Amino acid sequence: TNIMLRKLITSLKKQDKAIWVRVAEELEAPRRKRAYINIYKINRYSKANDIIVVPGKVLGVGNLDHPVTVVALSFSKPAKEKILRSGGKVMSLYKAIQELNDFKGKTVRLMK
Amino acid sequence: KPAKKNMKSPGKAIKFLRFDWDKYYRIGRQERWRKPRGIDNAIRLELKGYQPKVKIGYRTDKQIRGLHPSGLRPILVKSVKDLEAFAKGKQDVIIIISSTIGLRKRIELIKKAEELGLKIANR
Amino acid sequence: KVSVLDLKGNQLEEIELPLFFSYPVRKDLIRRVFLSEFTKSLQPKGRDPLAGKRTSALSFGINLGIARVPRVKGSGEAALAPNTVGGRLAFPPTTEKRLVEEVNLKEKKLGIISALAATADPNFVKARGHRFTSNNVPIILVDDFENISKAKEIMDILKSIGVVDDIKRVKESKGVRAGKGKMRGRRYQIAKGPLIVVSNHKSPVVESASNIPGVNVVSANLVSVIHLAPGGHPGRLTIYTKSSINILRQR
Amino acid sequence: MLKHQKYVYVDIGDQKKFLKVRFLKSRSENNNPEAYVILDKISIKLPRNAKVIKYEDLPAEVKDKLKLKL
Amino acid sequence: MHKEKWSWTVKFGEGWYGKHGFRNPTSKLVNAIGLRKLQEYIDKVVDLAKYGYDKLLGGGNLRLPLVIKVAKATEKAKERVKEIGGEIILTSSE
Amino acid sequence: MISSKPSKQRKLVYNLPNHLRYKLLTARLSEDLEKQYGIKRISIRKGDSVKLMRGSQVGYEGKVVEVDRKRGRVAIEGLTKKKADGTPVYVWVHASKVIITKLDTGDKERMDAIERKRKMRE
RNA sequence: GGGUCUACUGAGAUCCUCUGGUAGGGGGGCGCUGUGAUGGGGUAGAAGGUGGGUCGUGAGAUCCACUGGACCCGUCACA
RNA sequence: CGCCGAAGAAGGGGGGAGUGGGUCACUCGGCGUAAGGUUGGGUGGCAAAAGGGGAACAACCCAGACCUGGGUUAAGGCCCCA
RNA sequence: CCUUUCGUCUUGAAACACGGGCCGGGGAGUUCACAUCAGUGGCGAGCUUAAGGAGAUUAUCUCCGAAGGCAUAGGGAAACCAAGUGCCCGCAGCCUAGUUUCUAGGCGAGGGGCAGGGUCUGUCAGGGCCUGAAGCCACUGAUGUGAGGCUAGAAACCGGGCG
RNA sequence: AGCAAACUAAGUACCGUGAGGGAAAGCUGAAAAGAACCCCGGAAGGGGGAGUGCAAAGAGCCUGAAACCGGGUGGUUAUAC
RNA sequence: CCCGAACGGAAACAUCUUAGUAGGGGGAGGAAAAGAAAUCAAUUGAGAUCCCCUGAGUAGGGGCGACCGAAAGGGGGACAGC
RNA sequence: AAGCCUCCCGGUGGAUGGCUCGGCUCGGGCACCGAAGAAGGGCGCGGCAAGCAGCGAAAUGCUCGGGUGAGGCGCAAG
Repeated sequence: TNIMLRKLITSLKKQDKAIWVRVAEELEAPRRKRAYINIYKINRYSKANDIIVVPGKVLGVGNLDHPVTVVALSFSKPAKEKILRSGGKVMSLYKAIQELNDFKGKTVRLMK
Repeated sequence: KPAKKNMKSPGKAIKFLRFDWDKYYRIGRQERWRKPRGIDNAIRLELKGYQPKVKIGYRTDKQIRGLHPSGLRPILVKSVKDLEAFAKGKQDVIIIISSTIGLRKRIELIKKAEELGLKIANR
Repeated sequence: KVSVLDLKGNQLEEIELPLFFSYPVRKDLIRRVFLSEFTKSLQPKGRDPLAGKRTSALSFGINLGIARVPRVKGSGEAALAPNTVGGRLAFPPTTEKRLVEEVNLKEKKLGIISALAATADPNFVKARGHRFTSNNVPIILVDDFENISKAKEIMDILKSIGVVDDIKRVKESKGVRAGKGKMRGRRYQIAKGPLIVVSNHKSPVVESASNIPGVNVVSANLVSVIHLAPGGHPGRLTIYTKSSINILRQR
Repeated sequence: MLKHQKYVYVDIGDQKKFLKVRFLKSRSENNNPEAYVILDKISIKLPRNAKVIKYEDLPAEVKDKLKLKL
Repeated sequence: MHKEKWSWTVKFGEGWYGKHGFRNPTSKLVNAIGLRKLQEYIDKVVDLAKYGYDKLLGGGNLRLPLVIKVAKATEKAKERVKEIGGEIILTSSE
Repeated sequence: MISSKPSKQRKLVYNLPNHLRYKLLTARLSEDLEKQYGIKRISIRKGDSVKLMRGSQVGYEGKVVEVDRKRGRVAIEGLTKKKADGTPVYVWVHASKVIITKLDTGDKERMDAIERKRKMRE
């Protein structure tokens, strides 16, 4: 219902890389079942400097082993602080389009 | 342009008045249409020759759907300011000067159109 | 990045505003707030609970026939029925009905920023159609503004940075609004006008401008959507002062 | 609406067509042209409470713009 | 409703009729706390009395061996606390 | 603090108690009047004369001869509309569209009311 | 209904296909009265009524002559 | 074998219902001789199914009406009504 | 040229059933609260402030106020006990070379199946329940329940008065 | 509709032996300027003519729909729905 | 402050509930009532009463049927005690 | 000859539309009268006076101060 939220959907489907399009229907899914992630899970299924895309929101429960950079559309202000002190990086979907490493990175997995 | 009239004249529209408007005056002056939600009613049963129940299939063609009868596009005006936002130009639309605008405002208002080459019906 | 303006109309400083002003203009939440607080001021209306009920009316029973229908009549005349004359309403409104639309404090707060930021985009301010000759919007006045009492000098300031047009645009009070409200107090309708937010209240200018149509003075630590988005079309022209901004930046 | 006499209808040939314009009770003159603004509204029947004027009653200066429509 | 809605009894209404035992009115209140949650006070010697927790539940798994004195706990927690290096003080008071 | 509902307000002017009727009589003086009197507006009294600014008979000067205190309008001589019979009836013109031209200094009780309005000395 | 483009958030192009209808469910649209606004506007030449053109499948919209003699709509959102 | 299927999806969960008086035709029963009776099995309408024929017609046959127009056909019919 | 009269009740019954002189005006699924869902948004291991106070151009507004409630562990009556991991198939996406055009193979979130664990009970198998880390709040909406409860419709009974 | 109540009196007229029940009904324009005056009738804010006034829908007074009925316009009938 | 109802609900109804309300009688004032613990609760604590929000449909009652239904504590208001 | 239908015109009714010194809700103020005769009724009272309202045989208002300041003699023009 956010004008931005709809607007990006217009652009996410535009990009051809198979990962982005999958985001839309997870996004277009009902709000009440919208994607969401708690931290403790991602730390348990990741390697060093992994890039993972979160189709939803990230919740701050759990501890982090190794700095990893994540890409999502929504964060918990506490959760981010857990991320930075762990040495990772945050990255919005909207800002993530302009990266050719985002185009041609390696070791990316998608969770929820 | 030549394909403007060649469906309305043969596809003669139907007044679509209320079911059983003819018998009782308490309907005729209502002069509109309703969907009969009955059981023993007729047109809901689609019996022959009873000004058949309205349905979506009798549309007008989308190329002219809602075109002005002169072929242009009908868009209204209410004051002097609305004129400047005329779309594209005088070539595809016609203007209906307000049904309620005053003449002491009309006299200047009307002059603004023909100087811009617009077409005015309610002159 | 915005310029700074004086009591005369010459640019003399330049700062980038606190990161609030860049926020997305999230229309939807604004209305869901602009409505929410507006619910508060609905003094609960309600029809009288005992309207028309002051009767002993009754049906004449059945088999009378002369009593055509089980309509209820009082010893000769019919009343009390929902469908007929004068009796109590079908479902009369009462003050017991809910009025307010509650919003969480946080939910209200984060929304409020949007309108504040809405005052930044020159696109949105004209989207509400406010007319203004200032090249830069919004506009910041050096904080000596707070020291004017005489009302007339206010005008030249709105003349200085060139805002007189929206002053006149409000001056086109749309005669008389249609409907009964003309006899229920709301006899007119007026286009909203420029908004001034000042750092502290009780300054001389707080009350000094309540004559110019469309304008209001409201303290920064107080102002919300009910002043920035009159009508849920946020982008209404606004004015601020340097000292006020710092009072904002603290969130 | 005609009863205000803020309009005047024109008699031409007294035939079955009539012309109407807005008269100006001001301007104080019989030869004043500006008290008369020509329109283009030919009317089939003479209205009930209408006020009638004869074509020859018009100032000669204004006959020019009118006789052509006759 | 034995008569016609008695079907609701056998599927959705078990125990809808009659009583089932008594209750103890003096069952001591227990402030049970999860070890998993404990990696915070609340975001070195640590005791749950100041946080009012009585029995140290098994919870998840700790990260650092600390000083733990509480009222009570479970057995599995105790060895886990000893495993990491922490210890369990089963003091009956603060 | 007084209300602003239209209904109540109209009640006062349709129910004006007697000792407040000057309210719907006071009209604007002329500059020459205030020049030697130092006062803008004042209630009308008989024996005076006035000038008019609005209406089909704008620009008249007459004499204050008739008045309607309870509802608030006056009349002046030399200005009538003949009835069917031929007798004159007084044209009724409201103070709202008039300017006074002169007053009567023969009362000593209307005079002090003039004085108390902070007009300068005499 | 399902498989491409533009737009401070609805508008276009193309392809396939589907086309009786109560109980019932669901999608979308016009009208009435008030509130906020509203590039906005309209008014002694409104409103309304009568009759009649024109638009729209319709729901209705909208217009012209007259009558009237003082206040009334468009858009969005809300009740 | 054949058909539907990732354009349009086996299983699982969830919101909201109305529906518990049927009738008739054909066909195989029972009861009763019987019945446009009742009571069973299967199919079909109808109910909620227009359009053509049977003279008119809920159920008999043909045949499932997005609309306009053209053409060919079905059940039936082809002396006149027509 | 073709054409049983409206609505409803009704297997059909509508046409020998009912209610239907005409016109105009009025006139019937609303309110609250709870429960539960959907949609929508804010925040998130929290959520949430009520009641309430202070300041304010004064019922709008801003700040304050967790009071509390729900979730955050379940079992059993209790005494009490009290977990959150380990295997496998496998979607989207990714990587690999061929892209021969790709279930070719890995990685595999989610998910599914076997597990395991906590608990009471059974003397073991078992048996019941819980456990694979996300809810709360707000608006609108719908339905159930209780309140007159879509609208209208009874003989009834009772209290107190008046004949 | 709004409490029954906005009006010349509203719990008033009234229905009831009684406790009681319980009505209907707003708008002349700004100024009555209320049609002087002349003809008909006896009269009627009645007719006609004149006049006031922006306008008279001028007392029954804002605007003025239908059911209705009358005059007229346009078609149209006694071998037939 | 005394006296004291049926209607319905339980799909019947008699216990129960509807309910100390409808209503009767007495008596005041502008507010009334009440007001200084033979109070609580429970590790030796608080400190009149009243109302507001919670506690809480919890406790507890009843053909265990519809249903009824606290207190303590906490949070607010003014907090006066002779 | 009836008419029939439609329409123009007129009257018969007054919905629509408009206007409102009325009520309705809210909040906030204020919040006992009575044997010195209550509240509640019944009567009278003006030049020509019926109802209301006001008034009490001292009956459309009596006295005294205070304000007010040129008309007043209510609803309601003779």
